[PDB]
Amino acid sequence: TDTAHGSGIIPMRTDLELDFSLPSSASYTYRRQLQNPANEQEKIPFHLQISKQVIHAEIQHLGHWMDGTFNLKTAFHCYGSCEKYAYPWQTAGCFIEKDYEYESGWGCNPPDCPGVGTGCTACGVYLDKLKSVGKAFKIVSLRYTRKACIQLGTEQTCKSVDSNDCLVTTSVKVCLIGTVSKFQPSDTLLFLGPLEQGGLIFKQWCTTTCQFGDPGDIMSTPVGMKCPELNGSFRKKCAFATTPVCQFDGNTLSGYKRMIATKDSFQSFNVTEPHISASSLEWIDPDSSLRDHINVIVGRDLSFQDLSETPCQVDLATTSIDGAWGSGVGFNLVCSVSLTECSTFLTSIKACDSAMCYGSTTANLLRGQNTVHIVGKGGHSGSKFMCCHDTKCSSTGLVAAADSDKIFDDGAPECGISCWFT
Amino acid sequence: TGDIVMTQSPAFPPVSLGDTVTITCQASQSVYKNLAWYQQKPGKSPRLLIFGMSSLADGVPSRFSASGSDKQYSLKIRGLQPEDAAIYYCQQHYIAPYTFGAGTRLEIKRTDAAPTVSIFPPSSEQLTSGGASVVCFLNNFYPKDINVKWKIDGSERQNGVLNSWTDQDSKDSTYSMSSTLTLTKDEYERHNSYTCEATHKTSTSPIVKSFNR
Amino acid sequence: GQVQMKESGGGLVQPGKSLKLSCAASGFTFSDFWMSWVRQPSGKGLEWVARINTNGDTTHYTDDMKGRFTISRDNAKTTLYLEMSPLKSEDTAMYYCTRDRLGPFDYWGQGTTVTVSSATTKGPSVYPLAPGNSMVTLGCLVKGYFPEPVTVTWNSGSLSSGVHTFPAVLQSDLYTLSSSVTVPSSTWPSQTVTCNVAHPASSTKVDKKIVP
Ligand SMILES: *[C@@H]1O[C@H](CO)[C@@H](O)[C@H](O)[C@H]1NC(C)=O
Repeated sequence: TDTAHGSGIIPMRTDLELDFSLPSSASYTYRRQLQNPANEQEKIPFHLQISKQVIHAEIQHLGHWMDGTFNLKTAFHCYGSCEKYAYPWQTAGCFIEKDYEYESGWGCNPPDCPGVGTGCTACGVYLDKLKSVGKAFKIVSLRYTRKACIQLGTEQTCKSVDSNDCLVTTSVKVCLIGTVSKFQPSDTLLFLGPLEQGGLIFKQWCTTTCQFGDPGDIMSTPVGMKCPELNGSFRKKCAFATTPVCQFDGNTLSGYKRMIATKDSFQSFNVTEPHISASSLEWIDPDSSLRDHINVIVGRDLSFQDLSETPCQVDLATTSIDGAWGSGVGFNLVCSVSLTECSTFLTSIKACDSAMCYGSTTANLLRGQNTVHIVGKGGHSGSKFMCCHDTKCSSTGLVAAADSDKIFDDGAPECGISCWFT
Repeated sequence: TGDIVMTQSPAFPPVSLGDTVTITCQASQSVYKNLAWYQQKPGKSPRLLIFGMSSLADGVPSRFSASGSDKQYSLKIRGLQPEDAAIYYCQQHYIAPYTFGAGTRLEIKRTDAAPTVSIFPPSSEQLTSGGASVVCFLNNFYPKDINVKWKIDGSERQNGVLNSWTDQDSKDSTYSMSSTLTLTKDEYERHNSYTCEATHKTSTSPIVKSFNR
Repeated sequence: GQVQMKESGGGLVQPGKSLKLSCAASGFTFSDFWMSWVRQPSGKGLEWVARINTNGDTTHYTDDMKGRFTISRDNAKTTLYLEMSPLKSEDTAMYYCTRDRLGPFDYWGQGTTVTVSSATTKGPSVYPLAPGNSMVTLGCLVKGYFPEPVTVTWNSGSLSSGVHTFPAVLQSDLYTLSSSVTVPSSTWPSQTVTCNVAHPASSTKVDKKIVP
């Protein structure tokens, strides 16, 4: 018992060229039936399956981003020089010292030390509580790959198409030419927590002249610590008959603190299925912010005679149902697809009713029995859902009671207004 | 071939030490950010300078920087030093094939120095081979434009002479030249005096260094 | 820690024979980077040759050497190989093994010279140069060797200051170069200045003491 739920029939009078713009986290399923222009009853299946985008980025390990606390201390001496004694800030992890050597007058002098031009006033800015807050990587190069499978008549061919490669067969050619990317080289990816949580994108990550407060000021490189300088100047505040204290009118908040303050002003990104090594970082972008340009061309010299002997026979039967026919609940259909006269055959099964088809599922069937699950949403009260191939469907169906990041394009003519609100 | 061409302009005029220089690299197609700069010192292996058109490679001094607009990029050096006087290349890696550039060589402009000339007679070990070779060294001078001339008993000799020149030094930015007059023992035993003259712009009077047999 | 790569396996081959080049890398994870070979002729621009991936199932070559060159790697010993078919006279250059980062090359080795000619190896001749004051200079002449290169040092190489190795000149299948050193007059002939010359092809190792 078959029903008119076939695929788009395309006569091969001329070559079949196609251009695609695949989103980042999207898998395409384009299938038609190429018709011999010399015989209306000679048709061969053509299936095109393209996977998601795999982003391969050769990166440079920048290290760990450290967060510290600002501290300032002052050290006064009556006689000697500033380069004679030691100070507790000189032994810290990051420290910057500005000393007023031989600048002991009398207005800044304490009640002790009745001398002029003989003392020393050293000021030390150091950072404590250094703790790692995230990991930083720098993009060196980018590479985008997609896995494509074709099914023409009885032939099946798969390949991982790169930017400098194409899946070329005797009749079909699939090329990957362009890629619009959110990421580009010389960018800095910062992961605050683990990888799966995503991260942020920084462009002006300081490398040579880092200051306290800039993104990347304090870094825990594998060679050692890399401390920045300060954004400000020193000054000596003093009163009469008091020890001269040291002031610093500059930036006090660290780079991580300012980043948390204005985190909304930076670019965010997510990752899925991450794989990081000592040289690369592979992941799939789920935000669908990248587009790949794919060119497919099928010549009209298909030789319909060679692709017609012993085609792939497919039988199916609906065996189980679970869910509801309401628009929003969804139902799950189980099909027992039996493939014969072919070792492997790439096609797709649809869950159809008397009128429409509310779901599809692409699967590479093996010679024998195959269990296929199909998800669907919609239907009416008396909708008897069945499993369906191109034209042939199951003998019986089942009835129910009371997105997925896949794209399906089979060229089937959808039902008009007669199937709306019935 | 339908490959991208990276036009790198050679023959850059000399620049003084400590100033700021800028080298350009033009492209036949927009590669947008996939540009790397390299440095090849004379005799040594190449060295990655800058990747990603704006990112310094590890071990590169902070006085290097790069930028550029569409298909027009530049490499800026501030505070020149005698070390980084070499040839620079630019490579694009946007679309295959990843092609290189032509190469631009720098030249540090120093004060004019007088050449340290010296002459060496053939050794006793070389006389056993049957031939003779007189060596004349001219080290540590500037600029590179210099001329050499051989004299045999006062007569001019301009054949059978093999000379070579060295690149600019990475320590004092000076040049050097070695000339060799090759003859046989039969001819070497006929004459007595051999002279090596040199003409440089440091002095209009040519410097003379000779020896007798 | 530090990254170090050394090439080997080059020299002189006949025009129409095979040759395999090796390159040992250390100091980084060899089984995580893409490797590549890049050669450069005498005084010309760089030219990318081949590229291999991590495991070895994907190898990229140039449209010129159609099946002539074969790049391979051994992760167990961290070594890179480049087997070459019968070569031609246009392959005479210096080959570098680089760490390909899918685009730019971030680390280069020393490089080995490959010569494709129908000539025969010739042994060099080392001749000292005796003076004939304030700052005396001495010479060391290496005449009649083939092919390139040679190594010239002074006192086991601990005389890098004031040394001048000059580029060789080709004279009808025979190279020759000279080296110049400058030492104070109080050191020579008060101390023994020794010129060390090495030629890999002819297996030549000569150490000459410069005496008046
Ligand atoms: C990452 O996923 C979260 C999940 O809620 C989403 O809100 C966010 O917009 C995603 N990031 C981007 C850049 O789209």
